[PDB]
Amino acid sequence: QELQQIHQYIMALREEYFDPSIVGWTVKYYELEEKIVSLIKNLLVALK
Repeated sequence: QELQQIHQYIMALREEYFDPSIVGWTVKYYELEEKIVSLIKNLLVALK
C-alpha cells in the first residue's frame, strides 16, 4: 500500500514547485511511473 503514497508524492512534486512547458508531456511520464509502480506492487502481492 505505501507504494501508491510514494508514487503520488513523487508525481505531485512535478507541478507543485515547477511549471512544465506543457502539461500533456507530464501525464505520459506519470503513466510510465504507474507502470513501474504496478510492477513493484505486483511483486509485493506475489510474495504473500
